[PDB]
Amino acid sequence: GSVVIVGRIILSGSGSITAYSQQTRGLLGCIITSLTGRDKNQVEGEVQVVSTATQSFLATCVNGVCWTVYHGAGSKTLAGPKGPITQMYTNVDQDLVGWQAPPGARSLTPCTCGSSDLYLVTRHADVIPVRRRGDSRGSLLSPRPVSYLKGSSGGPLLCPSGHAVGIFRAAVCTRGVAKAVDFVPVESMETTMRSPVFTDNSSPPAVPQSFQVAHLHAPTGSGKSTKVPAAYAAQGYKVLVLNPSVAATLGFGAYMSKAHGIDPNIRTGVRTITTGAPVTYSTYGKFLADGGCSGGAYDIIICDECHSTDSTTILGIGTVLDQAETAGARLVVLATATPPGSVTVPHPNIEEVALSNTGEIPFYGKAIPIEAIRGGRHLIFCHSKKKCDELAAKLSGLGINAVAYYRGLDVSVIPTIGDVVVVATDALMTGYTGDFDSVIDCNTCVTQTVDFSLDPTFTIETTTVPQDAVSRSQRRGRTGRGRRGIYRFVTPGERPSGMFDSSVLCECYDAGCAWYELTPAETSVRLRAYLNTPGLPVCQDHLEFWESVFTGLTHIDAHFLSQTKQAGDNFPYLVAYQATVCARAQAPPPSWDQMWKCLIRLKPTLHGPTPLLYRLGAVQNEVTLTHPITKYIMACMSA
Amino acid sequence: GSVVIVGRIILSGSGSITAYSQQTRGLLGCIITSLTGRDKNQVEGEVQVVSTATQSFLATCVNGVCWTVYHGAGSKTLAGPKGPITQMYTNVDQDLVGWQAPPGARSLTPCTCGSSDLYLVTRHADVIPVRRRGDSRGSLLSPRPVSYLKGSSGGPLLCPSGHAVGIFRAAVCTRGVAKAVDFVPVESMETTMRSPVFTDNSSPPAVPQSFQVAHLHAPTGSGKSTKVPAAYAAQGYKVLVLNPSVAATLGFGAYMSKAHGIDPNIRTGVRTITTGAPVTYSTYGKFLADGGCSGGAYDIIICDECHSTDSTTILGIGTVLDQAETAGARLVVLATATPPGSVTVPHPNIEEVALSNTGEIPFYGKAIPIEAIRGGRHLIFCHSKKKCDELAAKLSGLGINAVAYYRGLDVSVIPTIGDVVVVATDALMTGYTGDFDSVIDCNTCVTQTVDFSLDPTFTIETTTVPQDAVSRSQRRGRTGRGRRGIYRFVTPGERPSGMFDSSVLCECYDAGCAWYELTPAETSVRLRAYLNTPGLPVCQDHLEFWESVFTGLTHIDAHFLSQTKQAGDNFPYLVAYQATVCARAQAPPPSWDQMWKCLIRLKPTLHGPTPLLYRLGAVQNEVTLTHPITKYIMACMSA
Ligand SMILES: C=C[C@@H]1C[C@@]12NC(=O)[C@@H]1C[C@@H](OC(=O)N3Cc4cccc(F)c4C3)CN1C(=O)[C@@H](NC(=O)[C@@H]1CCCN(C)C1=O)CCCCCCCNc1ccc(F)cc1S(=O)(=O)NC2=O
Ligand SMILES: C=C[C@@H]1C[C@@]12NC(=O)[C@@H]1C[C@@H](OC(=O)N3Cc4cccc(F)c4C3)CN1C(=O)[C@@H](NC(=O)[C@@H]1CCCN(C)C1=O)CCCCCCCNc1ccc(F)cc1S(=O)(=O)NC2=O
Ligand SMILES: [Zn+2]
Ligand SMILES: [Zn+2]
Repeated sequence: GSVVIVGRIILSGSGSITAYSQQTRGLLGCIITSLTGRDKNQVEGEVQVVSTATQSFLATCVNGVCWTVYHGAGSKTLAGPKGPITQMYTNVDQDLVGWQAPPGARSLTPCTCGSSDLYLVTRHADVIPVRRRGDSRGSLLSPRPVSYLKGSSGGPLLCPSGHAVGIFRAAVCTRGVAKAVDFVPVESMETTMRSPVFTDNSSPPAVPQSFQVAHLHAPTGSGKSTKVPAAYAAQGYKVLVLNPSVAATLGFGAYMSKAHGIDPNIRTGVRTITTGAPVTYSTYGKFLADGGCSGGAYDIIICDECHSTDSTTILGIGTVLDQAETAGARLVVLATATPPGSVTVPHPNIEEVALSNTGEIPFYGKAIPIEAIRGGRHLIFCHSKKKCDELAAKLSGLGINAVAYYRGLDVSVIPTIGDVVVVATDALMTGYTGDFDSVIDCNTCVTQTVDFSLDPTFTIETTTVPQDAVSRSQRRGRTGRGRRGIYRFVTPGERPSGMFDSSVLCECYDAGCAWYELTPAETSVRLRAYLNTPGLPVCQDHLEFWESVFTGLTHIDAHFLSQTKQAGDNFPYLVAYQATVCARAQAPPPSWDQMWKCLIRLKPTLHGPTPLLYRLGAVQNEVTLTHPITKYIMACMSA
Repeated sequence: GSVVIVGRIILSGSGSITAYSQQTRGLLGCIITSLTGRDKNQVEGEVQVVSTATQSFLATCVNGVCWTVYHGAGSKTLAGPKGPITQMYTNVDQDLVGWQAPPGARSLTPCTCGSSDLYLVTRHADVIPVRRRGDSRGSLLSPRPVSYLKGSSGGPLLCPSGHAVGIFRAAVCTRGVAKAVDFVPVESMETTMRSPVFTDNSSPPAVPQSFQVAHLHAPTGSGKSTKVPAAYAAQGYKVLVLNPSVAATLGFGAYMSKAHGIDPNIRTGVRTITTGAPVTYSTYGKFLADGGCSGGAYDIIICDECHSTDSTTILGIGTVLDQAETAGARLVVLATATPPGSVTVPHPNIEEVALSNTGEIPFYGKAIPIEAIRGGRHLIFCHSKKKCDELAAKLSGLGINAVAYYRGLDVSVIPTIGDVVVVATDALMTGYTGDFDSVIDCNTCVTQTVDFSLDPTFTIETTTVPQDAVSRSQRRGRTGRGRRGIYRFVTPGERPSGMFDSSVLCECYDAGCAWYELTPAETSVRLRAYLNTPGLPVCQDHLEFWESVFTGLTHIDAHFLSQTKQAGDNFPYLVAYQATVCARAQAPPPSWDQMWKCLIRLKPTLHGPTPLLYRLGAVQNEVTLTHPITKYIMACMSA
């Protein structure tokens, strides 16, 4: 689907800065236009009201380029007269994207006066005075609730003369009140428009003399983890190769022994081998467990699957970026098949067939014909363990050799040879390396989001979301490996890649405390190195907030920490910490869900309201907001 | 737009109760079908997945009728083979709506076994066990979060034999956790299947021997406030006529004097006239101020505009319904042009013209041609005081004679003779009597909603919503009275009439305390009489909750109460009480917005966090959730 112009904000060309909205399309015209990518409507004005099916925001024409926010548009095309217009610019680090404006259309020009008295144009066509405080910051003269500014991103920041100062990107807000605005400066778009549109990162970089951070954007079939380290090693270099998966790590070592005749050093929690070879294959977790970089150990560190937004990868890459120069490394290679802002393109070996309602197996509102899976090795992706169980049971009833695989299950469940239908969650890609005849994708995943809810503090909620380009690629990538494959899907609608939630940062401080004997200040240092490095997945800088939160979570119960860590669920430090305050109060947990099992044995001795620190799921008990830790966490929000 | 079948939930006919979902339409087909009302698709199954543009829910086929919830479907038609199917049944009191099922619809049959082990079918095709506890209630064996059950209303409650027990209507929940389900019993559906096709009450009821509550559903201008009381008075009865508007109340005294030859008693806060006549015209407010019903004063009480969901009307009607029998009244007449579940029908002397983008005056994304309003008397409805000011200023710049009118302005602003463009909010409806050449409607209104947000307690937020059938009728009704009128609109979309928010109940307890020297217990009594009376607008029974809240708001500062009451804003009791808590704890208000003007004489003394009781707007200051009143309000939320 394309981004559709559904209206426009008309700015006054004389006197005071005033604006008015003019709708040009309704929901029907907007949906039709999104599907076709053809918009024959005359585009007028500098500020556009744009829409996707799920979202609405603004776009501004400055110097012939129609600009918007990456968070709203993603890598989507813009519906135009001749059909879909492809993005000319996509800068995930600045959250800015730009399409070539349909010829004739009016543009704003950059401001020359250097004024600090600014005017933000909203989707409501209101002109809000802003005082410039920095390069990308300006303070609202009168604070507005956050909800007032929703849908105004991509809107312009004007000077008194009506020229462009920047594009509205984010709201600087405390407890749901916006007091300042964050914007992309116009001079940044002027730099972008002056520079090369295409960049090359398909071939590995040559080893420089000074320390350097390089990007490697090559397909899974380029051997970023095999051919590339082998090649560097043949050149006589010390190489460390990091990956999120144990299975991937071991398998690449097993490949290098059989194929390239080198027996590498292997470092995983399960298996460690030390041969003294010039190549080491390690997981990010083992690398973090080991204490990260040790002096003069490696020349080149390859961070494979650097698009991965799991807390271990973020913390691992962050560690590499903070320590590598110091430990005498000359090159850091951020390698990935799917960099941020990626658009899934067809694969020559993979036939893609949309799932219809013609079939004997119900699957996500659609159907799977029994012929597509009867005989052969097939992988079906489900968003949850529940769905896996149901689907594998339905298939076993139909005489199909079906197996469910998810977190907490052994990889032996998957037969390595016979006819099989593997029904799995994303847990498969880090647990098993095998490939299949066909892949059936539900096109949905499960994500954790942080909500600064103030009931009393924050909430970490698990949500079902449409898959992004990375998810679609990793999943589809299970088939068509050096042979022909089939990929069947429920929907083609993908979400923008390269962005992650603040709850992922919270997981990094959690892991740092629970597993890596890292103080919140050490973790911040490591994540800062990741944040300040361009070309990696992006996130809101909540580093100081999370650091402050964890800094106060002192004197956790060691026994609860041990249990939560072993159970393997999300948040072992926060769960153990909430249990610690409960146990010490002889108070029951927020609920009796599996999350709070470490308290089951104490159940007959637990009474009263819960000293609630934060919300990690449903709270079925009465709560008390009087605990000093709750007051501490509340004080962290109001900074 | 029509309600569209977008999918189906397929139930097992053998063994254990299992279900699966099957989508039949995408967003495009759904939107097209909604517009046309034509659905040629085959209707397989008993449970349907239905959708409007804004909402999705379920519908179940029972005894040839396809049933759903009023809150979901309103009075909307269902898209069918021959075009839009009009509702056969609309019972707002039960929240049940029914259309005649198309061919192919296999209907479930009512349960005969009388089992208490029930099974709720969700939109996620999950079969949830429920234990029947009453006629319309059942408890969930394992509590589920509220968000899990959203979109499942109109879904069936099945017995172990797969028969229909009732349809899922509402969730019984505490702090966002659903612990029980409220359902329409299947027997109450056959009671609806009995209800008349016309239900005639277009004519006033004859006075009965015993006390009775009658409904009068007649058009505006049909003399429900004039001919009907005069007719009863001629028979020798004492008549009280109640209205929400002072302007209407005064107006009726002039018409009745000149036309029906009766100089009536007039009772308003502004003006009271006592002639000793057998007819009295009073506002609901004055009636409440007077102490309500006094013994043997009236024989007939007419509650005009009984569709009005303002706190005064609800409290006024409630007072009448609780006191009338006792005070010796023989008849209570609930009169309205727009009863709950009303659908706006064409008016014979009103030409309706959709606004386009062809015009010189911007108006809500559309445009007003200057010729439509230059000369003549016109009324333009805006959703806010802000929009009125802007529009009246834009028109005055174009040499038009424009005037803005809203709450807190004197009605003298409107010229009674002369070319004029009145730019007004719904405040006009109660302030001004008159008729216009044309009406231009923005089709949106402002409503207050209560959010049980737990940050720490509840929130009363102002929101913009699409207008309902009552709003559209009252607004359009300002033209076409005794002369050809024109009605111009932004959108045809109208939401369901006859339902109101729990914050309206909160306003009743507020008014009871602030103005009517009514204890929370007295208010509850009066509102219960309104709730338990069928045929009136419906609401969630939160009387005990609000009563308990206000009961704890003890020893308010009389001076703050006086100040808030005099300013004329929304919750004078809640504002004054929060100020009282601030002044006493010597802390600043939640913000320095006009809402907290009363605490200005204390601005230098008050410092620290705010002892926050509830949220009435934006909170810019630090908060403390330790105040005993906050803990009291929090304890009230638990049931
Ligand atoms: C309140 C109105 C704001 C203008 C607004 N923008 C946002 O929400 C953005 C989105 C999200 O930000 C991002 O994704 N990024 C990516 C990114 C990359 C580089 C630099 C950046 F600043 C950002 C910000 C959080 N936002 C923010 O502004 C957030 N604040 C911050 O990021 C701040 C800014 C200062 C630095 N730090 C640390 C922050 O936390 C406040 C979040 C308000 C909740 C609403 C989120 C829904 N937004 C949304 C989501 C999807 C869409 F397709 C369109 C929209 S929108 O509706 O079109 N967005 C907006 O209108
Ligand atoms: C969450 C699952 C629940 C089944 C569900 N139902 C509701 O939300 C209903 C809506 C609203 O209720 C009503 O409007 N009515 C109208 C009405 C008239 C007469 C008798 C009645 F019982 C009702 C109930 C509050 N609801 C409720 O259930 C609420 N609870 C109560 O009313 C309870 C029940 C017991 C008595 N008291 C006092 C209550 O407060 C819980 C509030 C949940 C937040 C709102 C969710 C969105 N609702 C919504 C709005 C518009 C739509 F078109 C469709 C939906 S939906 O998504 O289709 N709704 C549902 O699926
Ligand atoms: Zn300038
Ligand atoms: Zn039965």
